[PDB]
Amino acid sequence: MKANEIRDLTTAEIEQKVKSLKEELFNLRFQLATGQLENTARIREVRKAIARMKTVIREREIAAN
Amino acid sequence: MKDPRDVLKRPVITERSADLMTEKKYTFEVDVRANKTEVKDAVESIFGVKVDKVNIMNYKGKSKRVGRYTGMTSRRRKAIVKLTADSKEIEIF
Amino acid sequence: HVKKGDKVMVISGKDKGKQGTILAAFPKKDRVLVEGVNMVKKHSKPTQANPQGGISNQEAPIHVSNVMPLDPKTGEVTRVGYKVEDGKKVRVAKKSGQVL
RNA sequence: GAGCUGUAAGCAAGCUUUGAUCCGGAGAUUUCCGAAUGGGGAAACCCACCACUCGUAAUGGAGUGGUAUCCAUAUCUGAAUUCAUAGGAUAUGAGAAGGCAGACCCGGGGAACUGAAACAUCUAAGUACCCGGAGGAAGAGAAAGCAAAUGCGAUUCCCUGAGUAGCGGCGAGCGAAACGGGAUCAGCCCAAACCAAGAGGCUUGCCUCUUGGGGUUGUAGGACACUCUGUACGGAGUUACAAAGGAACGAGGUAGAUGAAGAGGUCUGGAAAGGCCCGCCAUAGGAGGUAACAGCCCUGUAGUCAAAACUUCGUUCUCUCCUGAGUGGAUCCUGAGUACGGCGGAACACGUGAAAUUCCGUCGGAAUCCGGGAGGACCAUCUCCCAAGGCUAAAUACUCCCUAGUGACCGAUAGUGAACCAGUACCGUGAGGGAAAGGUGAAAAGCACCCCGGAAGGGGAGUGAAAGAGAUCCUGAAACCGUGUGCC
RNA sequence: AUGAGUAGCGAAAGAGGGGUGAGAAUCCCCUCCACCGAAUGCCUAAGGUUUCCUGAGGAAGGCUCGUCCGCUCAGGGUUAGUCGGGACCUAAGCCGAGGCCGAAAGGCGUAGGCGAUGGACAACAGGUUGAUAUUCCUGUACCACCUCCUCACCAUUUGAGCA
Repeated sequence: MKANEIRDLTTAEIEQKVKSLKEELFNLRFQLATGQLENTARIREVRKAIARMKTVIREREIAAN
Repeated sequence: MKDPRDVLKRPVITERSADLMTEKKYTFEVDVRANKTEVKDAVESIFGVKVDKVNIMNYKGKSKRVGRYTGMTSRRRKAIVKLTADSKEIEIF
Repeated sequence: HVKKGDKVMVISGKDKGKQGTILAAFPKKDRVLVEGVNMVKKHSKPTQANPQGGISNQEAPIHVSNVMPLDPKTGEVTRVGYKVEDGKKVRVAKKSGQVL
């Protein structure tokens, strides 16, 4: 998904992207705490996706100078 | 930086928690370095309700003895928020 | 030198002569699980199932050096050798000119 | 190139041939403490100021950057006082003080026990230890030398000289050097001193300012002065001798690829790698596994090959850098702290003495080449050599590491204190001291079911080659504790 | 191993009836009886660190027993503008920019700081859970700061504020 990450422009790669993933992780952890989640690999894959987005943004910023 | 969803971690569900929840009070676990004001704003932003007061407290770690080894569990910080009478109720499932 | 889903022939042990297919592989310990070989009578744990259950007949792993494959052409035991690079490295038989 | 989500064996939930997991090169993120550096502090924590930014009107609320002391560089500002102190603001210094490898080397302080059959002089010993500097090695270097003829030619290290010459309550003891044989190689070089030009200070004058130029200088002959020489072609190959850089080839290091030949028959066994009867491979009988002892079963070995990317050497090209010889009449000869006088030290193998030689404090204190030093007090002849300014690779020392190996070395009271969650458990206020503890089976195939019992534990039945193999589960001795019985 | 089934079992009043349980001199309930009361009462330092509350347990620890426990295994429990400390002050002492001494390492010390055992400083009654309460709940209060939008008297050296 890294290529698709590059294709998006910078604001789109943070605004309404690293925010929806954050809120989804929040809801997922709430459901797990309550006691009804079933599928549990979602947490790990969401966290990995967030890290990917942050790293590509930082790479762009570093290359900009 | 300091997104509001970073302050709240997970709800607390015991008999005491439900007893308090009967009276428009809700119990959370929050980050160990966050003061009451960020908790208040975070609850206001995430759910969209009205907050009246917040009370906070600190907990220590516990010693366990699994096997022949010994260790300790991590510290905790707990918050109790009280909504106003007009505000709606937070849908804690 | 052999993987899952291959016809092999056991050449040593109490089951020499028998042959079958591979059902699982354990590259970590060099053990393989050939079908119909090395049967065991496992005394199942107290209930923990719809019936009680105390007598089963399943397979047990065999060391990988005790099996080795069959030649497609002649049809017997044959040593293995790589490097045909027909667009990709591919296993070949030595006592023949064939593949896999 | 087929399974995978660490020990870790449960258990759900998932991913991968659109190639995972995994191995190597380069990148990104990196909470708080710690030299710790915004201020403070009982290491792991509290409290700020200035710029922006989020949020309401502010606060404390929140986020991102900056703010230590000292040293060098410029600036403007200058007390008492018409100047210099002192004060600000700059870019600093990728400060470096901080750490370590319990090793190796330079320098400054510097013991005692012990020996001498007691003990001062001696020895232990410039050792142990403390402090300050470093570097991958440091230190030492191009004769004011050895020495005694035929003389050799910077330093360092090994063999021999030799337990010799010498010191010494002449005791105990300490203890050289040169000559000769080797390892590496460097006649390695640089400095404004006499002079010149110019400038620019500068009262005429000066005296620094930059340039040439000069010292591979002693047989005292060089240099300043005085007749030639070709300045491109040699040296750096940047390792002393000025110093910055590029571009191509080759060999390595960090990951890998390929790789010959028996299921031979037969016997015993739970299981053949073993016995007997037969064959093959070899630049490959080095190793480790597999249900017993394998060159032909597996991972491999001998040989051949390999790299996007970082790195280590070598060669070449580019590329920078300007000279060496004949002649005598004044001047420089680079170097004024030498060498004394006590007085102490101080090192010399040498203990102040017959004593040369080297350094450190304190008083006086040179001449100039028709000069000066040395040849173990001085004393005249002869023979060697020119101090008071710098730089220099190689041959040597030592392992915290990394890679590959090897032992007429150990085999669990041995070998590291530690083969096991060891500097742990325990002991101490603290510096500090410091253990015990390996083995089921080839494979859990780790005892369904029945009976006694609250359970623990047994008796059957089953798995296994073995259950006397059943969880500190290979073999299992002695002390020690019991039951039965032949003779007293 | 012997000594040896020997010495000891660490100041104190219990008795009966029920209960539970495989099992009770030792555990729960009841009734009588006994002991302390300028404490053996309550609240709370230093120090300890989960020992606190509820449900299970019967290997080891309790100088006996044990169905019990400050023991073992799982879950829970500690709420502050006013209470104690920090965004306040200093004592003895300690550290110390420049500075003065000293083979080095270091010793002392000015400006300035740190440091309570002291000085300043706004909240009281009642109720409640198996485990917290001047903190939670109900009543009545006080203190410092701001004007988001206000309101009424009252505005520039005709001085409000100022140490």
